Amino acid sequence: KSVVARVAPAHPEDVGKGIVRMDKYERQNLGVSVGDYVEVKKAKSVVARVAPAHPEDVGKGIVRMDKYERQNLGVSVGDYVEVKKA
Repeated sequence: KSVVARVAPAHPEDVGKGIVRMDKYERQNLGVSVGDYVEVKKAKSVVARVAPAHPEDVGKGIVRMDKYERQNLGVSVGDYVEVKKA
């Protein structure tokens, strides 16, 4: 129902869009498709739209997150977050 993913920084092309990138292993465990929304949780929660993973990241258990969402949650690159379907 909820997975743990490692925070990685969004690529520059994704700036300001409010998306997170996760591969098919994490998406299947969550039961979400590309285009659906997830709640990303540390000590509080944010909502973000699911986009596909970069090929290089596949299998690494990463969620790519833009700085707006990272700063809101107070998470550093390399920290872990909980993800669940919204």
